[PDB]
Amino acid sequence: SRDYKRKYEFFRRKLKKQNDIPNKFEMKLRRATVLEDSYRRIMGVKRADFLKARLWIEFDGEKGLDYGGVAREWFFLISKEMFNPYYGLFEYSATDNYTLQINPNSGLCNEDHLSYFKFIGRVAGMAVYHGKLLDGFFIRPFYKMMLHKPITLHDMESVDSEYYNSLRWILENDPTELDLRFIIDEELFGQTHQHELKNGGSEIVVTNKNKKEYIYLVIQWRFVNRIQKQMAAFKEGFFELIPQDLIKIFDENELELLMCGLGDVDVNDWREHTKYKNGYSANHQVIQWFWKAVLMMDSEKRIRLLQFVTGTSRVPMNGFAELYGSNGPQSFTVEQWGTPEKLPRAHTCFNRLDLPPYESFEELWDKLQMAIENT
Ligand SMILES: CNCCCN1c2ccccc2CCc2ccc(Cl)cc21
Repeated sequence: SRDYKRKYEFFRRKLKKQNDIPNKFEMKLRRATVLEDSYRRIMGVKRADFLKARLWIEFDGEKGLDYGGVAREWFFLISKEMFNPYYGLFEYSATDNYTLQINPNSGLCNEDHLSYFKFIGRVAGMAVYHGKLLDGFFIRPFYKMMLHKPITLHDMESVDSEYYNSLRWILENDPTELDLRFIIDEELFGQTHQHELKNGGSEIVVTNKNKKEYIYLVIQWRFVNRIQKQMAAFKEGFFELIPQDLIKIFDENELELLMCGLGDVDVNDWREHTKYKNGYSANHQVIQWFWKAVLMMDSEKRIRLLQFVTGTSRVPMNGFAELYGSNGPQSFTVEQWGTPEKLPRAHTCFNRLDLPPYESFEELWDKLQMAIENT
């Protein structure tokens, strides 16, 4: 079979170029109104295929800028807007998570929400098509729905561990005596909302004969049932740019990396293939604090730290042992530089972090985090 890199090459090979299209897609936008201007342009095109031409984007009448750079900025800005839970289309999957899911009540907020989701799908599609990234991390069932993969009990673990553990107990033990019914109780606005999982659900006892169905219905309720039209609209837009059959060569981890550049960073592998300069070593107090910091950063923050030091967010295949710098093989590097007063600096050409010898973990935490959020 093919690993991720070979799959991606294969994928691009099949993604043929449109010839029956204008040679560029022109889009003039104002920053104060990027979302509305982008929506009007991208949903107004005569043919979705027009969006496959070279992006020719202009902000606030600013002429004389590299159209390649402007596009990348646009994908960033439009992501921030589209995925902002304030608009009510997406929401965080849990109070303690940073991953996004489709808001079941998206329609209450926005009568025209299906066209907004189709638009979001078109833009996601445009990112994949033009080799750019969306800035946003979705829950794993989002990616699976895109790929028409079944949502499973396991998917519930990454999103809600308490719930996952309860359904798993149900799967492994006879639940009959608990006298559970085919209903779901959701806590909202200081009240309990009960929903029947099937007709007459309240009077149907969960047992070993029907618990596989119970679990299926609970999972569909949590991730699918209430957001079918929304996701259908997103997929419609997405598939106007990327043939659905082509996207199927990827699994859900590969797809997420493809679209959003996010994934789980093996800090162990990162750690073992780091080099040290000018006094630093694996056992050095400051270094011990560095790895302590990295270990307690979110996957998002780990990625962005990697981005800061290397210049890119991509984690090399076969791990950090094969990381490249600017002039050949160059391991991730931490060098002692500067006094504790200044922030850490990055030499991207050498994948090198210049790290002052801070005198406290919390100071290191503060200084390192400050440096990253500028990138
Ligand atoms: C009240 N409805 C809000 C609609 C959200 N929306 C916005 C946001 C700001 C300004 C205009 C609009 C309408 C167009 C639009 C288009 C796409 C998306 Cl994703 C959200 C929105």
